Amino acid sequence: SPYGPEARAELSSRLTTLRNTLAPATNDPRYLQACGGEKLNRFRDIQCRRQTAVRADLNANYIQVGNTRTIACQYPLQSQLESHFRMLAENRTPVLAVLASSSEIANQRFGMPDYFRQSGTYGSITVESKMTQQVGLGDGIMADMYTLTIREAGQKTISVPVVHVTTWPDFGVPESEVTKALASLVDQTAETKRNMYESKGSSAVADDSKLRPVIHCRAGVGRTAQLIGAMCMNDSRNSQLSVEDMVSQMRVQRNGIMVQKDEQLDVLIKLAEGQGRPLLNS
Repeated sequence: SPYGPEARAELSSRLTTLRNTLAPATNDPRYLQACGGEKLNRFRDIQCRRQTAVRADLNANYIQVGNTRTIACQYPLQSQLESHFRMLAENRTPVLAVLASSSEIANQRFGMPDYFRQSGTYGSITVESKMTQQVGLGDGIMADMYTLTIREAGQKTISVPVVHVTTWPDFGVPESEVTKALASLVDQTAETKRNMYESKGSSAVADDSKLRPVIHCRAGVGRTAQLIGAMCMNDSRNSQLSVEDMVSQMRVQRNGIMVQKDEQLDVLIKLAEGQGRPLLNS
């Protein structure tokens, strides 16, 4: 009953009503708008909340679900790489979680540049990528990890840990287990780099806008929201936080598309069932 079809139906009903309310109007004052015709959104109907946008250059949003603070964004366009790299550096990014598969990134048709697996120069910014470890997430799913070194003249050189899931598991208990393992890997990697900034007295630890893990799949609303929800349940502070809560917070702070597919909500429902966590608010 607490995780049966009736509870699922009421949860879906509330999340659907919220998506309709968050549906972007033409030149919606709630959502970021492109300038001069420059392509801001990788997808037309997947836009960026203006209250929580990290930069006017990017489709990226500050998101805090419960006590978990992250940044959810789309895979940066080619014209956004310099501003994207500037976001990661100014953020002191403790971990960059790339959820696009190696097969999708390599496909030129999708326009997802390979910006974290190779050296390059983008504007006045120079990037160097070095591959570190490989962490198995279970079910044959491997996570390639990289140390991303961002350099800009006059700017502090920033290293950003990267967790890249090369392939995605099939629906079911493989996906919820892999998502559970990925959330632990992203939390651990972030906690190590954040502690490093803390041992050096970095003022970024006192800024709520900085030191936030950055997560993106392709549009930043599917696997990204699935991972962000798995991470707030992994956080000990977020107890009794319902699935209605975290999906509502993810959608009010980015767009009503967060958790786009039933399969992705299904993963959250199953993880919450594993914790005895409520789905609905009383």
